[PDB]
Amino acid sequence: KCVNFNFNGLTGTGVLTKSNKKFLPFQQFGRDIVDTTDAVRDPQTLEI
Amino acid sequence: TLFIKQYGDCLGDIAARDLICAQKFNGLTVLPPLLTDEMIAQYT
Ligand SMILES: *[C@@H]1O[C@H](CO)[C@@H](O)[C@H](O)[C@H]1NC(C)=O
Repeated sequence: KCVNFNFNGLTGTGVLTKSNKKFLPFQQFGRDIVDTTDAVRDPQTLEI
Repeated sequence: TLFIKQYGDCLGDIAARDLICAQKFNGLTVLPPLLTDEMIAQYT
């Protein structure tokens, strides 16, 4: 659902979906090829 | 080897994000040509 998220201070707007991407444990939020935030990690449930 | 087709859906980002999808999400769209390749082949 298109929502105005705010993940640990990172603001934006978009639909959030379950991700097949597997973050390494040290990583926090992903980035696209054009250097835009593509994936994030939930600060509460540690979901990607 | 080639721009729009029906790219309105980005396949749910199931495999990274292609350059076309990244371009589309910031105002950069590609209009399709008026004459499809079938019509060009018919003219030829
Ligand atoms: C945050 O707290 C919730 C319960 O409120 C818990 O389920 C979750 O695992 C916690 N996250 C941590 C400890 O990273």
